[PDB]
Amino acid sequence: MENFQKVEKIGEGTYGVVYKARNKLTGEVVALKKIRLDPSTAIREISLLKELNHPNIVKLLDVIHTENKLYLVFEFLHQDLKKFMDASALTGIPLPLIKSYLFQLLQGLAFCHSHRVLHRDLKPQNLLINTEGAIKLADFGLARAFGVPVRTYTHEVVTLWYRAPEILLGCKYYSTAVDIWSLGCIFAEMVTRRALFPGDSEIDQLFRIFRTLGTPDEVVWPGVTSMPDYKPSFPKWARQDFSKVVPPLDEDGRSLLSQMLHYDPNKRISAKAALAHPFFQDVTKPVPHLRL
Repeated sequence: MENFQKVEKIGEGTYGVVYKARNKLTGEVVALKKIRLDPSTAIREISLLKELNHPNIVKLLDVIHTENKLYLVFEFLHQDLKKFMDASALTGIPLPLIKSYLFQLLQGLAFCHSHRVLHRDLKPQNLLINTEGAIKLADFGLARAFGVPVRTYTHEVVTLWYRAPEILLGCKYYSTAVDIWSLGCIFAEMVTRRALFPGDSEIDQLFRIFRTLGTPDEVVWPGVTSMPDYKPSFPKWARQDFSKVVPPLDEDGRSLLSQMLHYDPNKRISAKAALAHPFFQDVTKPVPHLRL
C-alpha cells in the first residue's frame, strides 16, 4: 500500500481479501481485491476487462501487478443484493424495484455478452446497489481467468445455488446461457424471499432443480443423456407449475422466468430478448430504502 490507505478489511472474497481503501493520489474510495496465488495469461485476460465499461458493470479501475502480487481496484458500492434481500425479508423488495433491478441486470448481461464476456458465477453477493436506484454486476470475466473453486482461501464453501444444469452435468463448454440461468434463480429469490434451489452438494443441487422443473429428457433437452455426469438412474420427477413456485409473480413475470430456466441452454432466452419481454413494458427506476 505504497499507493493506497486501507480504510478497513471489508470481507473475505472468493479469491482473496477485500479492502475498502483510499487512493493516495486521487483521494477516491475504492474496493481493493487481493488475488491469492497457490500467471501471465490471467494478467492479459483480466487487463482487457478495463475496457468493458457499462453503467451496470462495477468499474474495474486498475489491475495492479507489483511485488509479484495481483490487486484489482474497483469502484466502491455501499451494499450488495444478498444483504439488501436479508434486510428486506419481513416485507419483501417491492415489485417495481425487483423489476428495475432485473431490467438493469439484463442490460449489463446484454452488454457483456455482446463483447463475448461471460460471468459464470453470478450470485446476490456480487450484485452491488447504490442510493440512486442502480444495481451493478461485480467480478464479470474473472472466472475464465481463475476458475471457480470448491472452497475460498478461508474455507467458505462457494455456493452452488445459482449454477446452471449443464455445468452440474459436467459440460466444459460454457455459453452466455449460464448467466441467464443464474439471473433467473436470483429473480425468483427476490420475489419469494427464499432461494429457489439451495443445494448443499452437486447432486442435491441437481435433484432440487429436477424436483421443481422435472427430470430433463431428450424431448425437452436434446443431447442431455450424453452429457458427462448424466446417469440413466437419475430419479424421474414431474415438473411443477411456476404458479406454485413463484407466487405472487404475475403471468408476464412467470413467462419470462420460464424462458430464463429452460433446461436446454440453446432454448433459454438471451439477455437482449429478455429486455423486450412484456414484463418490462411498465418498468421504472425507483429509489430504494438503503440504511448505510
